[PDB]
Amino acid sequence: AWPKVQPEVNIGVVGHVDHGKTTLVQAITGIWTSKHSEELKRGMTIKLGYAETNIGVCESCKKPEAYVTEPSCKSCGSDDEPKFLRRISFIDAPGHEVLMATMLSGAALMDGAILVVAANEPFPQPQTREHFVALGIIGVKNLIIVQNKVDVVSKEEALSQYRQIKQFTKGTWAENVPIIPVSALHKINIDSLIEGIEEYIKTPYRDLSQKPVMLVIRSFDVNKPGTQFNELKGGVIGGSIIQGLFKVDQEIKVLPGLRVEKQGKVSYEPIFTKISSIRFGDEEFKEAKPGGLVAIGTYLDPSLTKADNLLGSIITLADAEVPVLWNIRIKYNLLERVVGAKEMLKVDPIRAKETLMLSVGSSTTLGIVTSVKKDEIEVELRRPVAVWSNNIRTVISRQIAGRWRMIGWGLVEI
Ligand SMILES: Nc1nc2c(ncn2[C@@H]2O[C@H](COP(=O)(O)OP(=O)(O)CP(=O)(O)O)[C@@H](O)[C@H]2O)c(=O)[nH]1
Repeated sequence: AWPKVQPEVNIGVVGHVDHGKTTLVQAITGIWTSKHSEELKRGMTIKLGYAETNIGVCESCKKPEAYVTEPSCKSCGSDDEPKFLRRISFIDAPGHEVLMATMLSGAALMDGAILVVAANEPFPQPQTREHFVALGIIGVKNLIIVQNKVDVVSKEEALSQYRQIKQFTKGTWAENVPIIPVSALHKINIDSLIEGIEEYIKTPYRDLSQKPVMLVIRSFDVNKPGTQFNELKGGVIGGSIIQGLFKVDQEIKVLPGLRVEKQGKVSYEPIFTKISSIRFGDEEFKEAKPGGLVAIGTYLDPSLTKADNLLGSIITLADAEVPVLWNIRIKYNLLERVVGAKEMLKVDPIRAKETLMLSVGSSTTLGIVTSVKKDEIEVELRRPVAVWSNNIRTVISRQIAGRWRMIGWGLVEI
């Protein structure tokens, strides 16, 4: 007997156009976004790739083949049941991680990361090296480099890459980074991969009783044409619990909440409505919590949720220490080189009265720095961020040419 629990952790998977994308998660999980997702999504447009999978490790068997994903501990000559472990969730970027459409949404979700790089591809790959950059900028705790396409080339050439990876990871934040040989469209050493996922990207440490905070990443009016008024419920909220515990029947609010349309000015009056329900993937749960992705039932006017309206917001408890600021101050230390198309450019330090792009967890606001110092500056954002911890991390971007590109990171000071 294996218990049905909500995901408990969250791992993102990125890399160049190097294969397999969704295929690797699929090689670990099953059916999900973004073409179907059942029984979850009844249609959609673009967005990210989400899939959670059970993970159990079999005691009777031998490492690493002892690692399983379902209760069928067959391939070890024993009828014994595994020891139920974790409920890992996987999220990936179908083409929005970096360089295009920066939201940081899923980026704040990373309890770890998998940098996949095809072995048939010369390392380091252009786009992949900038992927490794964001992993240090957004500071994803615990990552692993998975050599894909290992089946394409000899182990010996599979080591010509190993060199280059170790060579690329000389004196960086990741020296003990794992490099896992794995196969794409085929299932080779995937279980060993699991092992590492169970060692390097370990089950996180959290505090059961802290400030419940969820981060709206999408919202939609679930009622489709033909739902009669007598029978319908307020649109749900996407997002993910980052701290604390949420329950049904529990009163919460979203910040900054609803914008105010009056006079010649504009503000934001936070929206107060309760949690109708919880539901992780297929099943409908009872007490939302960190790890994995969730969707919350509500009493809002669906007009408010429809079309990912609230996304980039933040769900917090009915009443709490929830500073919403039209001006922020962040310590920092930016980079010196910006990579991308063609070759890396020379990026100057933050300029005064300049408009930068600030991504705070689930949000991405453009603000103007109203005073610069060495380790710190103040930014006049156009949309009120909803700070909550002196430790929160913001990603700064500057529009060099057409759009914005990551240039540094810093903590919000309050
Ligand atoms: N977790 C959870 N999600 C719910 C619940 N009720 C409705 N939903 C959400 O409603 C969605 C149903 O999809 P759909 O009604 O077609 O809206 P949509 O995904 O925006 C599709 P379209 O873009 O065509 O309008 C699911 O993805 C699910 O997240 C619930 O009680 N719990």
